[PDB]
Amino acid sequence: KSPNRLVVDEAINDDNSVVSLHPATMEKLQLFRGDTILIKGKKRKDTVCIALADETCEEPKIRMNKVVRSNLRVRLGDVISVHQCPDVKYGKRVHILPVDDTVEGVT
Amino acid sequence: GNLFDAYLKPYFLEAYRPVRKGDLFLVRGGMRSVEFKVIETDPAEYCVVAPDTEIFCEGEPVKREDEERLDDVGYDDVGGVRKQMAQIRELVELPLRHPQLFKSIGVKPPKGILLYGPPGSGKTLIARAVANETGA
Ligand SMILES: Nc1ncnc2c1ncn2[C@@H]1O[C@H](COP(=O)(O)OP(=O)(O)O)[C@@H](O)[C@H]1O
Repeated sequence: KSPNRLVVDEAINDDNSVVSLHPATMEKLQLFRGDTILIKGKKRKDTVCIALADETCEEPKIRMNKVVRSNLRVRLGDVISVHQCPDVKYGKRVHILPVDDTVEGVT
Repeated sequence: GNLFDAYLKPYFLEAYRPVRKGDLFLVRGGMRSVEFKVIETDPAEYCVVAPDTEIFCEGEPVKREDEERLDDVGYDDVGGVRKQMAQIRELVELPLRHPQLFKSIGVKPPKGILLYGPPGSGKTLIARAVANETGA
């Protein structure tokens, strides 16, 4: 069990791009506060998040919210891998579209 | 009988009531209500009734069109329930007068209303008045 392998946990803050870790957890992987961290999930899915240091959390556990877990196709208490990648750069154009199942009645 | 002197003479007495061709009005008397439909008038479509104005009334009664009855229950046919009438109106104005809005906002409107009281207090009357006056 490599140190970059953790167990997901429910977060107190409901931000969709914030992941809370204990400082001791980040020290083992050279992770710093406010950096950009990649997380691999199941069924070939992965996500990108930012990190915040919370002392209430414990080393084996990593805190996320419901949307990130749904993107990663994982459930609470499952095991995920956390990596770091500095290639995440500022983008010029991002194309986003809404879902038909939720935008009914609003134009 | 002579419906003229029975109903129309007091109705147009001293009142310069505007009259449009094709409309209907209600006259209350003789322990009943009578609907009169205007057929024709000299000044094109609209006119003002005057003491010198001739009032023709000879002819068979007309047949009712798709227009609704004017003797049906309304908000003026219910009395003594002003607070409850206001509550019901504010509860049913949004789902009925503006229905499609609830497809947009996504908030669930009220569905079930229970009226209770002594028998003969007018629950069915209130229900019919609310249904009729909102076009439901
Ligand atoms: N508040 C009211 N104002 C006017 N008429 C009323 C009122 N309450 C009852 N009535 C009269 O009572 C009659 C029958 O009452 P109904 O509404 O059938 O009783 P219930 O409410 O027990 O069903 C109606 O024709 C109506 O004219």
